[PDB]
Amino acid sequence: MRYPSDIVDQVLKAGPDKGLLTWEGVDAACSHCSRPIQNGDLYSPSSVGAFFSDTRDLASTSRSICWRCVVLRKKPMLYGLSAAVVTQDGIYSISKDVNKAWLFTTPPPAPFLVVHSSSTMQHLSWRTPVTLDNRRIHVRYGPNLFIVRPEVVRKALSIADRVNEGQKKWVTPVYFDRKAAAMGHGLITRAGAEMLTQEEQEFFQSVTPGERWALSYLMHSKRPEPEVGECITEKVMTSLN
RNA sequence: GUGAACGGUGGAGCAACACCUGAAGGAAGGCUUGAUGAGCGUGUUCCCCGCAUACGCGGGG
Ligand SMILES: [Zn+2]
Repeated sequence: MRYPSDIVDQVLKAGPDKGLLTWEGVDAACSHCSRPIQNGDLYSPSSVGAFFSDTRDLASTSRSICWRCVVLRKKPMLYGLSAAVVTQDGIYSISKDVNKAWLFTTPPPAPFLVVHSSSTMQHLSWRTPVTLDNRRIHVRYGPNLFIVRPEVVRKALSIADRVNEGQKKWVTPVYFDRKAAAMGHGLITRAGAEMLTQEEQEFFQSVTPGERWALSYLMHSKRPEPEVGECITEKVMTSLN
């Protein structure tokens, strides 16, 4: 519940691969997940391929992967956590917009860990911190480390439901990009320029990029009700074995 | 040791093909280069204006 690699044996039960070396000597942190490798725990020397391009998100330059993050670099872990929230009892999916509606509005009370892929297969699990508090959520989205406050998401959603109550067409006040890629991601629309007051506009610039990315999955004409995502920890474990 | 440090928006692509500014329409009706200025009458002291300042000068008809 402290390091992102803890879910290897806390969220989902797993063990070392038994071809891993035993650490002898002084303390050194794992290159992935920033977990200190003590004396006696199993570790692997660093054998990343040339296709690994996340050297900028490595926690340390010790060139040693802890066994939990050896499990975390496995391909079934890589496509199993392409969109997943890992609570203290299981791994659930956030692929649907109703699942992100559940995650960023009334979050689960566990100290979870949120990963989401901005591409096909990405190293997501180890390079994000564990969110200890529901109010402050660390979301990994591709090369982006995002922080989402569900209270600010609730305030923006209440603002949007106020300015779009009674109207026939649900027009968004501020445009949000799902990929977080367009220039106008966070830019105020003309309808939102005419239908929001000044302090609401400064609020919509003042939100964090993670809240913008979350609102991108929950600001559209059909509004997703918070529905808990389907539990996928059985699918990941079966794939892992 | 600025959640830092590192990171090319890139490569290629014909605005081009054909198209009559053209048809019709009177610069005319009337008007002396001919004159005009070229030569033809008065016969002796009479008014008025200035410079002067009256010794005289210029001058109107
Ligand atoms: Zn690790």
